[PDB]
Amino acid sequence: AETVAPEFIVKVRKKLSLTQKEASEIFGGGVNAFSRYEKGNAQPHPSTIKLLRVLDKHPELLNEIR
Amino acid sequence: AETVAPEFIVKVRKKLSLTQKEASEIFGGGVNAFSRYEKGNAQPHPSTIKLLRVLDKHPELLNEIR
Repeated sequence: AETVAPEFIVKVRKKLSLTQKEASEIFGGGVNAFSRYEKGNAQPHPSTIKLLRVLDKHPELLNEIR
Repeated sequence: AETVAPEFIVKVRKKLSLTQKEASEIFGGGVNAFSRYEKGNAQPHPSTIKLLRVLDKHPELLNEIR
């Protein structure tokens, strides 16, 4: 499974001007998902990692998914 | 949770020239994930749905994630 640095998750979430709660709602994983991901205590779903990588490069795509 | 038609999943997977096995590896969900999704017998992760919607519009983004 592709892995991801917790710091990368924080970076992209903040670039998108999302709260942890909002990110968890949009990307899935349950209410406290991003809180755990950003502490390195859970692994996001592979699709969450890949979607975050896409959004890091093309943040305007948030308007297509939110 | 946003829902998705099984036919949409098939459409995007085939547009991307992926097998069910390849899609399951790239997007996650386990080996038989797409087999189940395309029969309507499991719900993809929210990030999988959103990433498929992005790829339907911008299929070239497969090169950023594969």
